[PDB]
This record gives sequence, structure tokens and C-alpha cells, in this order.
Amino acid sequence: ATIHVDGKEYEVNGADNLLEACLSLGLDIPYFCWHPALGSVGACRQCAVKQYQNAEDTRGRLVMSCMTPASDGTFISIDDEEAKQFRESVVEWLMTNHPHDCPVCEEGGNCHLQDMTVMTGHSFRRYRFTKRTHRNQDLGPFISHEMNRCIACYRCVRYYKDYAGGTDLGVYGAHDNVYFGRPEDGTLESEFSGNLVEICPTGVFTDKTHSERYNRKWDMQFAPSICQQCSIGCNISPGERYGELRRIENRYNGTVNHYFLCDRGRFGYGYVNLKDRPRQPVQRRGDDFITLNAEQAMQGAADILRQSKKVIGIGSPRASVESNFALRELVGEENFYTGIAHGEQERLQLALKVLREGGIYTPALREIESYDAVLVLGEDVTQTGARVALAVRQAVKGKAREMAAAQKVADWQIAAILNIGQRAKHPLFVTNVDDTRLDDIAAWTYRAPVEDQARLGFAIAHALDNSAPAVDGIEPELQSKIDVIVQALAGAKKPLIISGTNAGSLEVIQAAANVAKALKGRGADVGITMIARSVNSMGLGIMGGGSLEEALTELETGRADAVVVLENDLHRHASATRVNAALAKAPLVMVVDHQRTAIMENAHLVLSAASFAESDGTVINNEGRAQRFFQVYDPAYYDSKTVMLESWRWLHSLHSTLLSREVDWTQLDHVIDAVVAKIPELAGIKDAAPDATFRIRGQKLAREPHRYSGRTAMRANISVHEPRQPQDIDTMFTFSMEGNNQPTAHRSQVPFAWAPGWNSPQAWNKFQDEVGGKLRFGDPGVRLFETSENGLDYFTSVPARFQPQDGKWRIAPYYHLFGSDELSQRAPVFQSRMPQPYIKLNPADAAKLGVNAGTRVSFSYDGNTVTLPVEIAEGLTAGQVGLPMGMSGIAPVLAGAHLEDLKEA
Amino acid sequence: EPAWQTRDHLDDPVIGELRNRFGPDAFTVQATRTGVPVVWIKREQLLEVGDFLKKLPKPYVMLFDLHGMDERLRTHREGLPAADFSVFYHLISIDRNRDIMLKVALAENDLHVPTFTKLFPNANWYERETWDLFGITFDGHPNLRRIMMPQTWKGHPLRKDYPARATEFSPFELTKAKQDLEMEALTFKPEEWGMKRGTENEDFMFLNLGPNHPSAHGAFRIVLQLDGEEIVDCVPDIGYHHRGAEKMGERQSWHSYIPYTDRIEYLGGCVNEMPYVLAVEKLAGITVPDRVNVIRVMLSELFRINSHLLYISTFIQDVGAMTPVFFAFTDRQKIYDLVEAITGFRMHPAWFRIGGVAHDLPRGWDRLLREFLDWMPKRLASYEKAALQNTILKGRSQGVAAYGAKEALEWGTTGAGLRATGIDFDVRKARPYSGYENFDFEIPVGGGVSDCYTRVMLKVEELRQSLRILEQCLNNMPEGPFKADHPLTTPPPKERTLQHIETLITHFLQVSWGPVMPANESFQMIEATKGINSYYLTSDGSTMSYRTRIRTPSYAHLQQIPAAIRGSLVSDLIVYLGSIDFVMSDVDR
Amino acid sequence: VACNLCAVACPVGCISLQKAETKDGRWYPEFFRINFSRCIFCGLCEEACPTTAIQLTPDFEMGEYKRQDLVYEKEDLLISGPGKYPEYNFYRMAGMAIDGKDKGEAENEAKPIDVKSLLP
Amino acid sequence: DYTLTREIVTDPLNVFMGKLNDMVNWGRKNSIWPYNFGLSCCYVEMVTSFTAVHDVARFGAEVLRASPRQADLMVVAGTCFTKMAPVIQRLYDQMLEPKWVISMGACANSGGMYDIYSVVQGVDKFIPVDVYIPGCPPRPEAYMQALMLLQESIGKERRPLSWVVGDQGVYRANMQSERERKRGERIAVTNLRTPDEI
Ligand SMILES: CCCCCCCCCCCCCCCCCC(=O)OC[C@H](COP(=O)(O)OCCN)OC(=O)CCCCCCCCCCCCCCCCC
Ligand SMILES: C/C=C(/C)[C@H](O)[C@H](C)/C=C(C)\C=C/C/C(C)=C\Cc1[nH]c(OC)c(OC)c(=O)c1C
Ligand code: SF4
Ligand code: SF4
Ligand code: SF4
Ligand code: SF4
Ligand code: SF4
Ligand code: SF4
Ligand code: FES
Ligand SMILES: [Ca+2]
Repeated sequence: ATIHVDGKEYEVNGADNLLEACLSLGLDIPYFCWHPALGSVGACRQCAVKQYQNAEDTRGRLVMSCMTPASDGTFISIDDEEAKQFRESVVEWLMTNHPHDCPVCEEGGNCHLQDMTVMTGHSFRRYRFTKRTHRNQDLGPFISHEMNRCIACYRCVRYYKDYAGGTDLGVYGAHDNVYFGRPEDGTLESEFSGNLVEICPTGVFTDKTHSERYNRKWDMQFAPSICQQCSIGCNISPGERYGELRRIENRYNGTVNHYFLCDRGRFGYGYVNLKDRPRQPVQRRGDDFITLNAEQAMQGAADILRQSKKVIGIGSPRASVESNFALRELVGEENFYTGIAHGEQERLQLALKVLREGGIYTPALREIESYDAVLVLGEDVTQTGARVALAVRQAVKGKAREMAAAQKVADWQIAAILNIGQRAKHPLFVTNVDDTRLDDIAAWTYRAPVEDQARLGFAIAHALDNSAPAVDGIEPELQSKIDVIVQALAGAKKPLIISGTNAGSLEVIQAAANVAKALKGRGADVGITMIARSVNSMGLGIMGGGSLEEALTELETGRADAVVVLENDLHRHASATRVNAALAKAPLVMVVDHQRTAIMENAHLVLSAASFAESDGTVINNEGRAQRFFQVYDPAYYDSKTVMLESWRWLHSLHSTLLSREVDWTQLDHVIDAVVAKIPELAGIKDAAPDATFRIRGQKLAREPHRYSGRTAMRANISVHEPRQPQDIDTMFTFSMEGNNQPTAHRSQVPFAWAPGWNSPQAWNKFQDEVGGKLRFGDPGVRLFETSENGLDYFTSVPARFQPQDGKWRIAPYYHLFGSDELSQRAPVFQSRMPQPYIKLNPADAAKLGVNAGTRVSFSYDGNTVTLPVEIAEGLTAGQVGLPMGMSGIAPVLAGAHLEDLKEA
Repeated sequence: EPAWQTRDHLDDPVIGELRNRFGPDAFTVQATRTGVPVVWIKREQLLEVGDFLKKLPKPYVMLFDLHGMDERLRTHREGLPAADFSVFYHLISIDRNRDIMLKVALAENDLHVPTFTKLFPNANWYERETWDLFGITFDGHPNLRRIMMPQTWKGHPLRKDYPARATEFSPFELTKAKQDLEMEALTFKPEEWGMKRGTENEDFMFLNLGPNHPSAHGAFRIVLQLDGEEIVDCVPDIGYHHRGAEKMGERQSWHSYIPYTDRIEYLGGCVNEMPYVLAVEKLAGITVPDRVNVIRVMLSELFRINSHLLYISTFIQDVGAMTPVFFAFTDRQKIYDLVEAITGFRMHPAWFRIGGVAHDLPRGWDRLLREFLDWMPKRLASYEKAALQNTILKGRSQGVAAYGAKEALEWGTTGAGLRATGIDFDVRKARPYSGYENFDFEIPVGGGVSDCYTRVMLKVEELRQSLRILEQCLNNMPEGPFKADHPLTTPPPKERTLQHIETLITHFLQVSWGPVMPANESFQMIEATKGINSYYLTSDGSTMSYRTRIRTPSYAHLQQIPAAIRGSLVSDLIVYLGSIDFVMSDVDR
Repeated sequence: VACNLCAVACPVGCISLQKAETKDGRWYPEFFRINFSRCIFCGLCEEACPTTAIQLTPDFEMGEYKRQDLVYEKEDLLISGPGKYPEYNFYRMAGMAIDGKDKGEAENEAKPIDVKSLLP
Repeated sequence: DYTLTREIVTDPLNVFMGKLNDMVNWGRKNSIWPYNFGLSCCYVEMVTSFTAVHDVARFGAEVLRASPRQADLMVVAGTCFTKMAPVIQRLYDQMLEPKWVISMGACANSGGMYDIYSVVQGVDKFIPVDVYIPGCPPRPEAYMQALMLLQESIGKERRPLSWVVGDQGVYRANMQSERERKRGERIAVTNLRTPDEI
């Protein structure tokens, strides 16, 4: 298509609306109600441009550029006097009832309404009458509500209902008394409610966690990091001030996590600001805990390691690729083991074998929204990999999108799509041990034990292809349900099979692989997705290594007097008594970590590591994409005693002092080249991000905006002399504003979005080649492995039907978005959103042993009697006991494990 | 037609002459808000175009400016030739009362330009500064060494890939440079400074004037080669007052850079604030009301009287009389009382704003202005009678370091040094600005020879004319706003900020991020207290300045210093330094 | 109200503060330090203050012995009265509810109307 | 409380020797000879203080010698540039005991607004400073106030009377800071004049 804006010719996509077409060319049009991810509604009447019918016209017509298609040969004007006067009048109308709240508002400096007020050139007030006011609700611990600042642009309701699928936020009221919120007080129960602080162009919904320790956007120091709370790896912008992490913002990635995060990633960051963190290397002498510097601890650890006879290593999925590799180089390959259990490791290796050998393409997070049918096997996606569930919601709405597109309705006309697609949607079949959060849009929900889920998967695979292993003993109504599922999946053009390691069974993943292979044999465009548990589970799986149980046996025997444990507390993957015995019998226990764990009361040496806010590294997401995260700030800037170093730096310096007795704080690119040369499978992280020699026309990349304030007074309480700027030898970013953050810079990593005149999160428009699409010059992150040219065979190991037996209560895992991740539940703000750990029983089992709701019932696991209160779960099957993984005293390793000694307390 | 509109200046005759001579493909005309025709010219034809401009019927006799620019970061270069660096030449034709800009584009690797010192002898220091600050080599230059930074300075500071803030301090480097200073005074080599005849006559003694200097000009060095008392040759050594004001212009917003504009010439104050805020108003498209113009003229004339009083008193003290410096500083205290009442500060008020001034005039300023205008003229006549008519002062000052109009034009000397040659070129009358047309004042001119005494008497007459302007301003003050009605007026009026929310939004985004100037180029040239000051500003569309170029006249005067003092005495050099009216902040900056 | 505008309007960057909030909802600075060894006394902070909190008194006697003692904390800057502006109160203009000032009690603000009210 | 340079000690000051030390410090504080050092703006305000409308001569500080040997007090009245930092160091080293340093302006105090590549951030990076004055520029009466502060510091110190008999050790007085001393009256200010008046 061809457009002519203000007498200038441009080439745009013909299926885009006029607003996004003009925004992709760098032209400025004010807008409130339009969002690239939500569509167009024509509410705010702010995007007005004067459209002419042909080349030679003078009258024109004021049209909504968000509602006007960018067809071929479209003549429009933005800077016409009538259009500019109308836009200024719309801003003035929005400013009649707006409170005088900008200094005391958390959106000041980040406010879209402020930028659109300045850009339209409206600065003189003539409205002299009273301004309407509204009471403010309580929306929970994360979202702070201020309805006075609203402009009634309907972005919140559209996102929260059409996109996020939430049910407890809506628009009420009348002519000018519109109220956007819950019908009463209470917490927004949606798992993606945190995106309201960026969707809302004003200060109605604000980050209350940020609002507690509040600073302005120009005072923040940002870094482009990867979220460290689950396996999806949504790119984020941590921004700090005064040496503490202040706010996690969403960082645009057109391939993974474009405009939205989940609540766990956005608000699970309070563990960085904890006061009980290890900040120095600490060595215990008897009962005293003395503090060493870097060199003293390095020499002492080198001496004690050298006096030992054999050393073993225990990595973690919470650590980066480089840190686990540095540990592995410190101990040796043959003496290296992972920090996960044997069953967890076997499930992880099976998932990886399906991923990079099964020959079936695993899509990225954005590409999930294009599949025409979704089958989820066992994994509770909303509680573990929530953003994948959001993409599944988009893929379900794809059927209504296709039905609207059949009637020549454009993609941005979201109202017409929702009107045509009333309730018809793409098939979603979820299987879980209880009621999934996706059941509102699910075409079918299967509540059954995990063995029955795997049996269902193998039955689906046998109904798809005759060569799959059959399943005998299927009820006729369940068989009719398989007929429904196979009729949905066979007719689907892009079927999708999602499962995960959190399901806790090898046979579920095997059944998913068999269904995918049977779909592949029919020529379908089947995609397959494995969800992992932690941030770098795929990295630890790809690097391989022994399980934790071998390390525990090896330590409890006594062959090695020297163990290293990195970024682990060992209670999420092993029992507490066994870990305590293994770490008390061992005379030399080294632990490298950044959080105060339980095993530091009996560990020989503990080195204060650096978290993602203070360390660089590379992590692998569940899809298989290496992503490089950077350091946000230097802890030594605000306190010189703070020795918080990178974990791979710690281990590399210790190995250097072990061999050559020389302290070596290496660079990150040396470790990158080490993992490329040593590991051919991890060779793909070389081009995940460019090295520290990368320059945009000679200058580095700036971590903070150009209006960074308080430079000569933020440290004046300690000393009036300004210290040296912290040199970043590790990467291409500088720890100051002496750098480059231009939207047109030839780079992929972007710390923060800021254009002149665009201070809002809408400044991400200038950083993309087309708005709502990919990032300009490509998106950061590269695929480690490609699609294989053959695949795996059908797995014959069909499990038997679950048998409810007395005494042996099989534990059904009930993961949560708040309370199933280690670092997330370490945060103090999550403690109010975190529900009480409630043990869930069937009505039949509770009647059998004599339980009503709320009574405290105790069970013994590994000789430890813990007491939890009972909630009656209807969707759970009899013979199972639902337990929340990750709570206080409960481990995620208990998924799929039977439980003994259950009577009422 | 607004006076800030983006004109192309294709109706200029000089574009027609250039197209007739070099053809219509050899150059590209760039439309700017600078008010001058900007012509992008191929590097190979630079000397030909310069000689052609010098050989016009009304030639471009003066090289006003010459400096580089790093265009690697400039995103908005629509219509501009493909460049990694650029070198601009600002040439003023006095006879046409016009000026042209020539921009030579440069690749990242081939950073060499033909020298311009053959056509214009004052191009030497500008090319040395361009080589020092940008790393651009000039082929054919006699002595291409650093002029703003010491010779052992790695990198080039005005490049975009150079860090602006202060680096780590080290006393070891201090001791190393102390050692360099100590062996420089003992093992001086008059060869790297471009001097010849290194005491070849067995009597050419070598003297160092600075770097410590017990006067208000500031710290600077002159290395004199002497035959008895005659100055055979002298090499000025400047850079001892370099604050990096342009690099700070690349680091501050349009609002917060005004205090840095104050300290360019610290005897000027509001006169220094005026061209910068006028150029930013050109960039923002702001036309200030009449009351703003009269207020800014009032403060600029007051600071001009202050600077002229300090200059006359310091010259008289350099001759040898002592009492007039005490009396003139009492008069400066009267001026400072009025300025303290108006703004709230003495030396650097920081009171002008983009689109107006900071506050309004206080209730009762006319009484203080009337008191000052009654206090001045009797004391000024007393100063003339007591010191400026003394025949010992006349013998010291008359005929010392004299030059004609050709030497003033070829060295770029402006102000009293140009008007003592009889060239009636004042910016306030030739290219008027800020409502100077509404006032009636005379422009004093000399007989045609620039003595020290002639320059001092011209500054005395300029003081009297500034008193006349202040009398006219006191008798005629318009009633109106002290800030414009433009949305880019930074800051907005305070009471509307305190009780309106749109004004609060404008204030919030203008004091925090800065005002967003649309991407253009502006240039303002005014007559400062010591000559011609000018700000050339390039905006890339951001809230900071992509390029801030500050042309100051004491640079050209200090470059003219060896041309007029050769063959004279050292006391004549002292009197000449006292009569230039320069400060080292104005030279180095 | 600890709105951080004076710290960013400062070209020297010699103002450092941090916003804290009481239980009623009002905003105050947790601390407020001005490095007077760095300050150039340009008055941009007073011009940028939307509450007229920070002001510049006619007082010049600030010479010190130690440069560290030129760092004036919040207890060294907070005076007893209103200074040069004797009647302006920002929270009477602001729309946020604080102690002694409910919604609709600000200047030119109507009383809040609930959506459940019986009026059409 | 006192400071030694040749540490934190007590007041060491017999009653006749103390009386002669008091007269020596009185004669030293009542005659201070500053060095004529012209760097920047703050020097112009210093010579404003020296003139007749201000008359710093009343304190016996109108000498303003051009040689470092004759002058006692070094007033760093301007920015410390990277080229002039060895010059300032050499001029300070060419002085004679007793020597006092007064840093006029935010430039000499901390570098001021010029956090730039070619500016030393304060003269206290490489020379000791007796009295700092804030202001850009400090007014001439602020320079006189710092002069009386220097006189008060001189009148309390105990320099060695002779180089042949006595403790050859510099005894500077740890004076109470002006901020804590004037906090009793600066906070008590309630109402100031409105800026609309003159
Ligand atoms: C214990 C009591 C003692 C106290 C002191 C009392 C006596 C003070 C005597 C001071 C003597 C100062 C002598 C200065 C001589 C200067 C001669 C000279 O050459 O001056 C230069 C000036 C111009 O020279 P020319 O060559 O013409 O210049 C052309 C080139 N441009 O040439 C000229 O301007 C020409 C005129 C030169 C000066 C003529 C004589 C003046 C004498 C001083 C004034 C005395 C007033 C009465 C004092 C009290 C008496 C009781
Ligand atoms: C008893 C023995 C002694 C040494 C006495 O203490 C005094 C000091 C002797 C004399 C002779 C008095 C005064 C002359 C003088 C040393 C300076 C005046 C001055 N003052 C300035 O400022 C006010 C200047 O402007 C920069 C100056 O140029 C000049 C020249
Ligand atoms: S609360 Fe925010 S997102 Fe919702 S309509 Fe109002 S301004 Fe728009
Ligand atoms: S939402 Fe925006 S316009 Fe409204 S008070 Fe907050 S910063 Fe000001
Ligand atoms: S889905 Fe996972 S990676 Fe993404 S924001 Fe949530 S916790 Fe972080
Ligand atoms: S007066 Fe001082 S503290 Fe205020 S903005 Fe200016 S330099 Fe900063
Ligand atoms: S003093 Fe004024 S400008 Fe500074 S934070 Fe407080 S209210 Fe804002
Ligand atoms: S502190 Fe200010 S007035 Fe003093 S020298 Fe520095 S810039 Fe000039
Ligand atoms: S953006 Fe088009 S009307 Fe809202
Ligand atoms: Ca780092």
C-alpha cells in the first residue's frame, strides 16, 4: 500500500490501520485508547487526522486513524490546523476533570497523558468550574487505585477481559461517572493483572510495590535482564536507585514477551532488597562468623580445597550457564553432578530429547498465539508458565479472528471480531489433577490422576495413528471424548501439544511426544512445548551431569571430603534430614549463593554471590533460546565493604588460585568462549549477545537516562568526594549516562524505552521496525538447537490405571504463581498474596477418615509429621491428596510421590 | 512571515554567484533556522570556493568562525550529504551585511581537510582547536598542535564517543605534569611552538609572562623572544581556562544550560545569556512580547556598563593610577544593588528564560534605576578628568599596538577594536535583535587606527550610550507579560503552575526531561561587552543540544596579539593586554 | 511532597532525596540533602518547586571549615514558617486524600458521586 | 580538641608561654597577606571586596602581594583546571609557614557545575584547605565572613614559637562547624519578605 502524509510518500503494510502505519514510520499521532496488542475501539477520539479523498483536495474529513485502514494511495494530513485544534480540544476536555496530582502521582515522568498533553501543545487552562472526584478502591498488594486520574479510555477493561481473561474488573457508572474497577474491594485474582500499570496511560493503576520506595523514571538505573522466576524467560528491565532494586518493568521482545509479563515476574523481586542477604565472604570459626575480603577468602578456600583429596560439584537451575560451567571446571566433568533429583533429571533429559531430536518444531512464545488447537497434558500452565497460558488464550481467540477475517474484517477491528465470534473458539483440551485456571475457555477439562493423563495421551496417539501403542480398558464415554479430541486435532491445521516437567511423570511427556509424532505422520503442522521448572533448567539439562542423589550418597559415604554447592538450598530437591546429614558429615562444604538459605548454619564456607540485579550471565528458557542478562548496578558503589561478585567469577578465581595460586577475576567473554569450545551443544550462546568490544559508533550503551539526577549528592552523606564510576569490564554497557540509547541504534539489547516526547511505556514504539511486531535489527536471543531431520519412535511404556490404595496417598501437585518459586516466595510483598498452605482432600476421603473443612490434619513424610488444614476439593480424584509445592516445609520434589501415615491430628 | 521560520536562503545573491561559477551540482543548500545560507561543499573545491568568496564585488573579508562537528549520532540528516564528520566555516561580508556557512563533509577514516590559513590568517587557532577537539587533520597547516588540551592528552574531547564527566584524579599525574613544567622552564625548545631563530642572535632572551596572572583577565601564558626590550616573536599558550562548555552543552537540557551560558564571559552575565536564549527561541519558534525585550535590553545594558566600568578601571590600574578602580567598583556596587533587586544575584543572575525572564520586575525598581542614573555621569566625568586625560596615561597608551582596518578584518577582531578602525559594524544596529530598534543610541567609531587609548575612549562612549538606553528604558516601560504564550516557554508562569493542571504538566515535563525542541539548526549573533558573541545550536529532536558552538571575540583578539605587538616593548604588551578587554573564560571555554 | 523535580532541575545534581509516605497518604521526603559545596545558587530548584517548599533566603554567611559539613540534611533545611510564600498550600490544590482533607474538599473539586446513587 | 600535623590530641597549653603564643596568634590573625592569584570569577569578587565600597583593608588584609614568599594566605578563587593544577601546586609549595588556604566558590570547593574532563573537582584533592566558601560567586561580604572565620581559627591554634626551643608540631583547632552553630537560629526563621517587593 502507498500513503501520502503531509505531502510525503510512504510505503506501509496494507492490512494495518492508519495509526500503527504512521507510528511505524516515526510520525507522531497522539492516542490513548489504542494499543498494539488490544486492537482499536475509537473511544478517546484523540488520533484524529484529516483524510482527503484524492490527491487534490482542500476540505478533507477528520477521521480516527486507529479505525481507518491504511489502504493503497491514502492521502492524509496530521499537522493540519483543524486536526491539531481538535486533538488539543480533546486533551483539554480530558484535562477538565483531571486532579492537580502530578507531583504526588507515581506516573509522573512515565505518564502517557503528560506526553500527549505536551505534544498537542495544550498548556493554558480556561475551565474554571468544579472537577468530579471518585472514591478509590483497594485492589490488593500490587495495584494501587486512583480513579480521579482516569480519562475513560477503556484500555484496562479491554486488556483485562478480552486479553487477560479476568472476570473481576469492569466499567460501571454513567455519562461522566464511569468507574473502572472491581464491584467491591479485594485483590485482582488474575495472574496477569500487573500489566495494568503499563496498559493504563494515567496514574489510576500504579505499582504499589514500586510506590512504597518510589523514585522517578529519570532517576532509575536500568539493565536488560531475563526474569529469574520460571522457565519462560520474559525479558525485563530491572531499574534501581540508591543501591536497591526499585521496579521491574516489561522489556519488549517481539519473539517472546512483547508487551506483557505475569504477576510473579513483575512483583517477585523483593528478595534482592532483603537485609539478611549475604554481602561478604563469611567464614565460621567455631561459633564466630568472621568476614573476609575477596583475596583472603580466595587464598583460604584455595588452601582448604588443595588439602582435600577429591571434590564434587552441585549446580542449580537458578544459576546461569557460565556459573554452572565455572563450577564444573572447578570440580571436573567426571565429578560434576546437578542439583536436581533423579526423576526430575530424567524428565528433563526426556523433554530435551523430544525438543532437539524429535524433529518437531518447538515454537516461541509469540508463535503460540497462531496455533489452531491446544492440548495441554498434565501441566498447570497458569500457575507455572502463565505467559504460555496467555498465549493459549490468544490462540483460542484465533478462531474468532479467522471467522471475522472470512467476512473481510480487519485485524485491528477487535470489536467486530468479538461481535462475530460470540462464543465460537479454537479447541482447548486441558488435563490436570484439579480444575485449571484455563477452564473458562477450555473446550474440555480432564480431571484424572497423572497415570490416567498419560493413558489418555497414548489413547489419543493411537486414535491418531495406528502404529502408536494402544491403550486397553477405556470407558465408552471417555472413548467418545477421545473421538471428539481426535476429530478436533485431525482437522486442525496447526495443532499444539503443551506439557511440562512439573507434571511429574515420564509417561505424560512420552504420550505428548507420541501424539506429536502421530500428528507429524499425517502431515500436520504440529508444534510441541515443554515447560520447565526454574529459569535455567534447560541449561543445566543441556550441560548434563549426575543427579543430586548420587552426590548425597557420595557425601554420606565419605569418598569426597570436598563439595561445592551453587545457588541451592537443596530442600527443594531433597529431604531436609538427608541434606543435613550429608552436609554435616562432610568436613568441607562450599556454598556460593546470594540469598540467606537454611544450609548456611552448617556450611564450612559460603561466598556471597550476586543475583541477576548484580550479575551477568546467560540462561536458557524452556523453548531453547539462550538469553544474556546484564548487571543493573554495582553494590560496591554505595558501600565499599560489600563484596558481591559474580558466581562464575568466584569459581573461576578459585580454580585459578587452585592451579596457579593466582587471583584471576576473569571477563565474561572468556567464559563464553570456554563454554563454546568445551561444549558443542552450548556453542550457540556466543551470538546470544555481542561482547564488551561492541560499540554503537564508538560509545557504549547507557544504563540510565540522560536526566539522571543527584550525581554529586546521592553519596554525600558518607563522603563529600564523588567516587570513581564503576567500570563494567564484563559487558558492552556502561554504568552511567555516558552511553547510547538511541531508538535507531544497530543493536538488539535495549535497557529501557525512551524517546524525546515519549516518556511513557509507549516509547517502545520507536524501538521497533513496525509497531506491535518485531524489534528493529532483530530481537536478542538465539536458538541453541534446530529441528531434527528424523524423530523419536513411539514409546511403548504405557502406564497402568491408577489404583487408590489404603495408606498410600498419592500426592497431586498444586503449583501456584505465588508460592511455588523459591526467589518469588522469598519476597516480603508476596507474603500477603501467598495463600495459606492448604491440604486438599476429596469429599469421599475426608468422609472416610473423618474430616470436615478447615481442620488441622497431620501427615508424616520421611519421618517428619507436619500439620496442614483441610480444604475439600471436588475435582480431585479419590485416592489422591493435593499438596501445594514450594510452601513452608513442603518441597516440589514431592510431586507424584506417595504419602504414608495420614491420620487426623 | 515569522523571523524564526526555516528559510532556505535560495534568494541570496551569493547562491546565484556560486551556481554561476562552480555549477549547480557542486554543492547542496541546506534549509536552516540559522538565518544564514548553509552550503554543503565538496572538499576538493573548498579553497576555490573560499578564494571566490574573497574575490567577490563585496567580498567576505572576515572568517567569523571555523569548527568541526561529529555527525555520527545525528539521526535527522534529511537532505544532508552522507557524512561522519563535518567542518563548518562561517564567513561574514560586512559590505553586504550578510554571512554564509560552508560545510565540508568527511568520512570516518579520511579525516583531513585542506588548510584555510592561506586565505584567512585567523584560521590557525580555529584549525588547531578543531584538530584538538575533533581529531580532524588539516593538510598544509604550519604548526598543527593542540590548543585547548595539553600535548600529552590522548583522544579528542568533542567527539561523541568521548566521556564528558570528569575522569579519575591521580596525584601521580600531577607530579608528572609538575616535572614537565619544571624541565619546560629549564630545557625550553623554541621549535615545537612554530618559532624560528632560537636565540640565534646570542641576545634573544626568553621570557614567560604567565601562567599566574595578577589581574582579572585570568591565567594564560605568553612566551616572549626578546632583543633587548623589543619583542621579536611571541607564542601565546592558551587552554589554561578550558571548562568544556560545548561538551556540557551536549549534556544539559535547554533549560538547565543557562547558568553555563552565564559563565562564558563572567563580566557579561545577562549579555551572555541573551544569544543562547534567542537561539533556543528560534529553535522553539517563540516570539517574545515587547516587555520581555525591554527587560532584557535593560539588564544587558546594565551588565554592559558594569563590564565597561571594570575594563576602564583595570586599564587605568595597568597604566598606574589606583583610585579609579576603587571608585568604579563603588559604581559597580550600585549596579549590583539594582541587579540584586531585579534578579536576586550579582554576577551570574541566570535570569533569562526560554520565552521570557524568570520573575517580574519588583515593586520599586524605578527608584533604584533613577538613583543609579543620577549617580553615574558626574562620576564618569570625574574618572575622565582624573585619569583618562592625564598625559602620562596618554603617553603610555597612545600609539601602542596599532593596526588598521585590514588587520582587524583579517584577524576577525570585533567590538571596540573593529570600531576604532572606523568600520561601523555593531550587531545592535546592523542585525538588530530583542527590540533594539525601538531605542535611540549612537555607535561610536574611531578615526581608523586602533590605539589602546582609542579603544578605551570608544568603551567610554559606549558606556554613555548605554546610559542613554537605560534612561529611555526607565522613561518607557511597556505593561505586559514577562513570559511568552508559547507552550515551549520554559518554565511556564508560576501561578498557573500552582493552580492549573495543564500548566503543571508542562512544568513537570519541562523541568524534569526538558523541552523537546524539533530537529533544526539555529544561530544567534549578538554584540557582547567585549565584541561579538554567538551561539550556533544543533538540535537532533531531543531535550539536549546535539551541538553547542560558542563563538567568542577574545579568541580572535588573542590570535591577533602576535600580529600587532611584534616590534614593540614588554610594557607596551602589558598595556595592550589591559586594553583588549578579554577574559580567559571567554577565550578558552 | 518529595516529587524529585528540584533534584532533576539541578544542573549540578547536588540535591538528593527519597519519597516516603505517612499512613494518611501525604508525601514527605524521607531525607533531603543538598551539597552546598557543589551548589551554584542558581535558584532553579525554587523555580521548579510545584509546592514552593524549597526557597532561597537572603543569607550569604555559609562559609565552613570542613567540606563535609556543607552537606545540609533535612534537619538543616527545614524552617519553622512559610518563608517568602506565606499562604500557598499544595495539598489544598491536590486531588489526593490526606488527613483532614477528604475527596472533594480540595479547591474547585466537587463531592464524589457514587455509581450506585439514585440520580440519573 | 586539637589536630596535629608534623592525629587527634588535646590542648597542650606554664602561663607566660601561653601569653606569648596568644600575642603571636593575635599578630598573625590581625595581619593576613593574601596572594594575588587570578583564576576565574571568584577572583573578581575578591578584588570587589578589596575596593572602597567594601574595604577589607579594615581587617589589615589589603596587601595582596604578587610573590608567594611574601604572601601568607592562598585564596583559590576559581576553577582548578587540569593545566593549572600543577601551577596551583607549585604556587602553594613556594609559600612559607604559616600558610592558610581559603577556597572561594563551588569550583574550588568541589568543582562546582563543571563535572567535566578538563576540571579538577575541587582544590582539596591535592592541597589542604583551611576555610571553604560556598557561592557561585560568593559575595564580597561572604569573603569577609570567611576571613573572620580564618582569624578565629588562627587565634585558637598553637604554632611553634621558635625553631630551636619547643614542640615543632602544627596544632590546629577543631572548631565547631558553622552549620551546627547556626542551626539554633536558622530554623527559627518563620516569615520572610515576599519577593514581589524590592
Ligand atoms: C618630599 C616632597 C616630595 C613629594 C613629591 C613632590 C614632587 C613629585 C615629583 C614627581 C615627578 C614625576 C616625573 C614624571 C616624568 C614623566 C616624563 C615623561 O616622559 O612622561 C611621559 C609623558 C609623555 O611623554 P612623551 O614622550 O611626550 O609621549 C609621546 C609618546 N606617546 O610626558 C608627559 O606627560 C610630560 C609631562 C611630564 C611631567 C612633568 C612634571 C610633573 C611633576 C609632578 C607634579 C608635581 C606637582 C606639584 C607637587 C608638589 C609641589 C610642592
Ligand atoms: C607597613 C608595611 C606594609 C607592607 C603594609 O602592610 C602595607 C600593605 C603597605 C602599603 C604600601 C599599602 C598599600 C599598597 C599595597 C601593598 C596595596 C594597594 C593595592 N590594593 C589593591 O586592592 C585594594 C589593588 O588591587 C588589586 C592594588 O593594585 C594595590 C596596589
Ligand atoms: S483506568 Fe486507565 S486504562 Fe482504564 S479507562 Fe481509565 S485511563 Fe484508561
Ligand atoms: S496520571 Fe499523569 S496527568 Fe494525571 S496526575 Fe498522574 S502524572 Fe499527572
Ligand atoms: S511467565 Fe515466567 S519468565 Fe515470564 S514474567 Fe512470569 S515468572 Fe517471569
Ligand atoms: S540553586 Fe543550587 S541546588 Fe538549586 S538548582 Fe541551582 S545549583 Fe541546584
Ligand atoms: S522541594 Fe519542591 S520540587 Fe523538590 S521534591 Fe519537594 S516538592 Fe518537589
Ligand atoms: S564558583 Fe562560579 S563564580 Fe566562582 S569561579 Fe566557578 S563558575 Fe566562576
Ligand atoms: S486511538 Fe483512535 S480514538 Fe483512541
Ligand atoms: Ca558485571
